[PDB]
Amino acid sequence: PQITLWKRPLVTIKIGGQLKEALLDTGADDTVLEEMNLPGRWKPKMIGGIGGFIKVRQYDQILIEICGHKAIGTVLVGPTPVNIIGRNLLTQIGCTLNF
Amino acid sequence: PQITLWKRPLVTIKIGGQLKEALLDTGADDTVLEEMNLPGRWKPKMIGGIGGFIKVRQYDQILIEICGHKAIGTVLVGPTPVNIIGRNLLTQIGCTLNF
Ligand SMILES: CC[C@H](C)CN(C[C@@H](O)[C@H](Cc1ccccc1)NC(=O)O[C@H]1CO[C@H]2OCC[C@H]21)S(=O)(=O)c1ccc2ncsc2c1
Repeated sequence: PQITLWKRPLVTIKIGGQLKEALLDTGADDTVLEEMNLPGRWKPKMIGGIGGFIKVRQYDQILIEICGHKAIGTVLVGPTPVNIIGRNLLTQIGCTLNF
Repeated sequence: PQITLWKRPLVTIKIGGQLKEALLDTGADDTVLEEMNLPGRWKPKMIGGIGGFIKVRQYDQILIEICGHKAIGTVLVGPTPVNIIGRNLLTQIGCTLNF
């Protein structure tokens, strides 16, 4: 599909067996999800943006389904105010910017 | 153009007569640029990101050219980690997400 940017580009995703709303975010290197209790091993990480840094948990090889398009990669979990789909998964679903 | 996302979507912009590099950021409502001198009046404002809120200078109706496309709108100037072009100007140049 084609998503205009009049409004936040929020879409439904499926991760860890849950449905959630997330931003398709070309400004995010990595994918960052709101606090959730995923199983498996993780590594601590810190990621920075406007206002400073937050501490997140890095999970690897996590399956996410974005508007029916499957993707698998690194997902960061932490106290973000919004679920963010970053470029590491946007490339996997064939997402491009066009103007 | 069609921009893929295996690399950061960095582009050259012209603002206040000066060339700068900026990130096309579909996850940003607003356009926030690093500290710089801009002509015209401004008002203090606050904006929040992943790490908290910062103080910015708000310049309204600023001319800004993004890869040869003209936009005129609000530009926030402050301690952002990177120059970001948000949806308020991405819409003006006709940018959409496609997958
Ligand atoms: C340094 C480049 C930008 C700031 C990076 N950000 C993604 C950006 O889309 C962010 C994503 C975001 C969106 C909403 C709340 C918090 C973060 N939006 C944002 O900060 O926008 C601000 C400016 O417009 C306003 O509207 C939204 C907030 C304001 S981010 O969320 O901090 C982010 C995401 C993944 C990531 N991986 C490594 S670093 C890193 C940083």
